[PDB]
Amino acid sequence: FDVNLICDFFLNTERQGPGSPEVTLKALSFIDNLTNKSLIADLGCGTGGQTMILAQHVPGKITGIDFFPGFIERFNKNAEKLNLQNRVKGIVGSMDDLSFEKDSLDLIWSEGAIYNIGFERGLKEWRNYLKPGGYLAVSESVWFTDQRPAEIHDFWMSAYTEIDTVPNKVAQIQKAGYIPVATFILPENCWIEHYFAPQAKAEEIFRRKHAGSRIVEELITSNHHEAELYSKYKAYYGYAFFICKKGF
Ligand SMILES: CC/C(C)=C\Cc1cccc(O)c1O
Repeated sequence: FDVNLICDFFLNTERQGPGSPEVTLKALSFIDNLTNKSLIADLGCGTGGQTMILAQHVPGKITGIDFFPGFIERFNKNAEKLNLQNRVKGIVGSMDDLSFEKDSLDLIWSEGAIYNIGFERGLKEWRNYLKPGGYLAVSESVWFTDQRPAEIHDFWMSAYTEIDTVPNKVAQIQKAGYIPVATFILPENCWIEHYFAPQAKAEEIFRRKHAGSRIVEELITSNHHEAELYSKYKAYYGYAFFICKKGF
């Protein structure tokens, strides 16, 4: 239950990281090679929230993959409420131990999840599953400037060491063999209105239900710390969307 308790929390939240419906569609506005015969993959799909948004604005089949059964379960449940389970199926797997036929995907999606496998690594390894001239759309943590207060910098150095500046993320994408077709930083309501805000609302009902659990206490204490650091340093970092096209 140590792991499930955390998954259980996010099932009562909008998303697990910065993002919003408008941003997912804006990122999508840059993919122009989709058709009924397209094969799309959402890696680290989570509860599939942004997956349903795609499946409603683009033709083709979508396969969500995520490490936690609990998320994949809700993912399919929701997929069924929208009568989409026919072209949108959830599956439990790992971003590194994938089994996609080489050069079979037209689009690889992944919002706030590539940090698990690593930015550069994802680029390198995921490129193999994309058809030549395919699209990889990911949102990642970025530095807005080359200089940051010690506090916010050390914080990221303790969580995600690969957080870099946009120039460097873009450089890597090209080095990996893609063309940086579209890159943009997420707006702030992607952190407040659609993430931290709805998160807080749940923190209350949730904490009482599992009163005493140190796991849930640690979590809530982290959330507030994160939301706090963002209001105090939101001018030094954020989330950016990278739409990369396979080259060669
Ligand atoms: C499960 C604990 C860990 C693997 C994930 C925590 C985490 C790390 C980096 C960025 C994220 O937004 C995020 O929620």
